[PDB]
Amino acid sequence: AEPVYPDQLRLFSLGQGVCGDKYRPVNREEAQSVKSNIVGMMGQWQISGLANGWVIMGPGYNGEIKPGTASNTWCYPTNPVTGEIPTLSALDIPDGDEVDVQWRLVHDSANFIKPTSYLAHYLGYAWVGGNHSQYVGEDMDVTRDGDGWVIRGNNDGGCDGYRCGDKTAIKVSNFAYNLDPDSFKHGDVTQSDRQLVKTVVGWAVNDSDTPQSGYDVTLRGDTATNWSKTNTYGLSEKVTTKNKFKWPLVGETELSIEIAANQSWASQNGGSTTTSLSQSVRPTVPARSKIPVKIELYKADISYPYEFKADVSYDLTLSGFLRWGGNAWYTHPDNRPNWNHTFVIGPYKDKASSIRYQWDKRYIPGEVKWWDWNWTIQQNGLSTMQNNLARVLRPVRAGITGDFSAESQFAGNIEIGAPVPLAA
Amino acid sequence: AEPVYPDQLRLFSLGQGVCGDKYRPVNREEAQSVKSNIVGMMGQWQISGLANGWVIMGPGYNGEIKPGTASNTWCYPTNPVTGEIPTLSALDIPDGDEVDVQWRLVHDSANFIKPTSYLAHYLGYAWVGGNHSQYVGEDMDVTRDGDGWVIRGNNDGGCDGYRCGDKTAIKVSNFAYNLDPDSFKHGDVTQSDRQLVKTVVGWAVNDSDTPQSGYDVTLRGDTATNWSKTNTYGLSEKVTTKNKFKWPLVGETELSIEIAANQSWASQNGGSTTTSLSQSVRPTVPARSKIPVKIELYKADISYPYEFKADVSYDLTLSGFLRWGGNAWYTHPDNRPNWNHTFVIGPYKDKASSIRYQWDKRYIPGEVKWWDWNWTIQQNGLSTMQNNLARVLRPVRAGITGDFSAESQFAGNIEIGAPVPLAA
Repeated sequence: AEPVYPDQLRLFSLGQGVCGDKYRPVNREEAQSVKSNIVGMMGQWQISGLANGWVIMGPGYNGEIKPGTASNTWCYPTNPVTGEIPTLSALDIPDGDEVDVQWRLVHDSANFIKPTSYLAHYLGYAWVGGNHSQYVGEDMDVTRDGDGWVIRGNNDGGCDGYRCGDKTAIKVSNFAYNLDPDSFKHGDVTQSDRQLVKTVVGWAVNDSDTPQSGYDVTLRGDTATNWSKTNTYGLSEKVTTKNKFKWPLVGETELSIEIAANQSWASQNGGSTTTSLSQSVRPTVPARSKIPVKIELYKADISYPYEFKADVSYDLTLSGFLRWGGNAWYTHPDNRPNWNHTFVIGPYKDKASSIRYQWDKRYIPGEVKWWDWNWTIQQNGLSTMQNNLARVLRPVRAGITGDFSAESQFAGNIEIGAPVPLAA
Repeated sequence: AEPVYPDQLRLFSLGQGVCGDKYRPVNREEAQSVKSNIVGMMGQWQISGLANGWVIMGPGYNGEIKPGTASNTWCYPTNPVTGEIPTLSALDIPDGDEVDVQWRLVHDSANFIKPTSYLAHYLGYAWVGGNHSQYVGEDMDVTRDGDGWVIRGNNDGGCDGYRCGDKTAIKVSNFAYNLDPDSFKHGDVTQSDRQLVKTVVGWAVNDSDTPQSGYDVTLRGDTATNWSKTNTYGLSEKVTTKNKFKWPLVGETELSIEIAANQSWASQNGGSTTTSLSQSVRPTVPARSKIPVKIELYKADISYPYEFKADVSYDLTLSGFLRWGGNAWYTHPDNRPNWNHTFVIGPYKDKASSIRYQWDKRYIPGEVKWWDWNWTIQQNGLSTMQNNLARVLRPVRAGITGDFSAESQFAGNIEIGAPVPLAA
């Protein structure tokens, strides 16, 4: 009923359905689901015990599952562990030009070069390392090629081994920069002093013999409030947001500012919104007198530095010849073929370029069309591959900074002046 | 980890990783990043010491970096200095016709001719100077050619040297004029006297036996306020602003005036906006009497001279033959080829025509596709090139003046007249 991950299966040679601690016999359906793996994990004429009086036979028997019994039995953890790839803390790159950010990314040995090199090594790529070292991911030269980057083992000096000198190459390209609204941060908030926006004056004249309250001067209508933004390092020209979001509330003044999706961050450097504030003055004027009235509207400015984080995605191409001894390609070629494969480090786009999709669906033999990650787990272990892929898929975020300003706080002043006799 | 600028590296011949004051040994990764420069800065079979027990070998060894040790060692400042091109104070040209502004720009020897001449000289152009002087950028003739300008060393009289008479030419063209809203300035502000815009009168008649307050006369609706602008010298026909901006607040009266981007400044010489002011009169009329009521609306005019600054950008083409001894083109040709290259003095447009981009990315050998600025630094020094490029890239701003007027201040008057008996 539940999915079965082949890496957790193990054969106990103890007797009829014995298994070990926290290990239970495997049933017929789970067997059939992972028959390819299980039969590849046993001898040609070997016969092993399943649950419910069933047995699975070796490749010589064509992997038949038949009712029977045997002295050994395949077993599965009663408390299986999830093999999901851990998500690590994001790697933060300081804001800068696009090329500078890429340069800082690809020259980080611990976080980029070594993880990708070890991934290529695990997948079966040959000569992932330079001649001046015997360890994977060492003595690697980084070069700028076109709009992308190439990391390749140094080939200077001599080398020993078959086709040594055909070093594996790791190519980075197709950089894209999203934007995370939730990553917003701001510096010191500066609020300017009240500034007089406009003023309207008037006179209320009463030449009658009784006081009059029948006056009304009203100032209303939409008042446009403008907001402005600046960009610092020029990477913003490539930054986009997949979903429209509102500018975050800073202080206690909400600005109805919308950032459009699928548009350059550097193109949206200003705008205006509407606020409706109305004021009115209705004086009571004594007989034979005039009263002056005034309505004033003031604005104020709020400004602060801003910093967002742009998620960085790219395309990682591994190019080189797969090792004869063992590689992770599902056909397991043994002719040392030249091979190129592109992964998309970032959001899912397709199954072939998605490490996470292939890793998660490794319990479905029919979905294994590119890489056999179960083979990698068997060769190197579950934890090792988990950590390596977590480092490879570690989120990378580039700073996006600037300055922001907006006319937000609005104030009013309504004045009824002293009466003046009409004799004037 | 951090970028390494080759101009700051220096070889100490002292012993095993000695270096000098505030100078540390260079590691393997930084070496590999700037290997081309470092290996070009050493002898064919020379061997120099890196950090962590590594050594870098000369061109004869093909620039190999291998674990080892040597009696000398490359070293890098522990407190590196930024080689960024300084930004100087803007050069202000008085407002005038386009041709006059260009004429004043290109005839400024100290600010335009000599800097560009020295830039061409540093890049390796030959004969940047006239025959009547032995110094660069002297005895240079300026001529109007089509819609652009040409500065070339005077070729009158005799000359000594190979291909003397093939003087280098500096061509200016492609002038563009932006506009900086923040550069706004205004002269003396003139406010006119209140002028009666409109008047509505009425009668409130009460033929009953009790006082009546049930009257209301209301004057409201949008009131169009017009603004006008004049242009003085005719350069405004070419002036445009990349971003829409609001007319600055002058005095304490905000005018909702928007200047459209990508449109001629001289085409936007007026407009109108809407302000909503409403007045009402609700008299209390005594029995058997009539009262006259009046509502008046007045406007006023605010006018002042205005001055903005238009940032001037242009295309600077250097044409001439590169010196055999040494030039800054990345291929370092030695056949004295005729060569033409255009820089864009102003906003970035492309890598090839951007001095700032090439200068900043000089630590990436793969981005060095046009000019080798590290070669210029080695030949002439960092400070010299910094100052020369700052003068070349010095911002230039042309005046844009005129007169501005707008109907801004609005006033009202509400009058309730004296009662008149109905016997009349």
